[PDB]
Amino acid sequence: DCCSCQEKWVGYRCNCYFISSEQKTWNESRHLCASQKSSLLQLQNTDELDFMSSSQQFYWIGLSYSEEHTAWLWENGSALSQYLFPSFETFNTKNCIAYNPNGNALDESCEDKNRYICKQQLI
Amino acid sequence: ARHCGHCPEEWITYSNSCYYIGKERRTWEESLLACTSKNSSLLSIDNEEEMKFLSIISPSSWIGVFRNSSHHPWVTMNGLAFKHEIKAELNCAVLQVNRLKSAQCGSSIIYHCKHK
Repeated sequence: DCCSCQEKWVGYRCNCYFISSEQKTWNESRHLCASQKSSLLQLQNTDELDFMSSSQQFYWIGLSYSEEHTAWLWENGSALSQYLFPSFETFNTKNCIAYNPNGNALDESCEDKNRYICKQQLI
Repeated sequence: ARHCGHCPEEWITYSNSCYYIGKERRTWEESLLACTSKNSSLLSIDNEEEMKFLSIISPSSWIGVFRNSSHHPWVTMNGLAFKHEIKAELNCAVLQVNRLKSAQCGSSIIYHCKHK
């Protein structure tokens, strides 16, 4: 179909995005996206939010650390590529990740309030 | 590499309209002709709310609104009076972070395109 996406979500590359104006905790963001039947942004590569590359806003994305896998994972369970965020070595494992469509990721206290981006796949 | 059929391969849908967030700076007329070449129109603004949305996605853009001189009223490219207020020799309009600004038509500025 590819032309789903509520009213006022943005559709791009057969995905739907919701860019928040409201600032919420990482978990609150996680649940709001879940309430819209979507996930907190899983980034497959930086070109994915090309349309929004001028932004100088950080958004909570769907990446959190797994003690079990000794690695950072998306909410779906798939692994982070090493080349996606090169500083990932230095991310504090108790923190959540915020992301600027620039290309810059920052690890931050999950209880900080930030804007968030939800994403729906379509296949 | 699949996409919503209603819009082209590298554009975005939002509210029953396609958008091209351009990323190349151009003159006002150069932007207008640039969009028409791409089979659409320079950025038009419908609501104040569209404006706020567009301000998340890109800080500056020409919009299809202009004057012949310092005072005839602001006119759209649909041939209508532009009913939103816009802030020396500035005869073309630009949207810059949720505000409508007057700018010198020969300035190179980012432009977006939008579909009916």
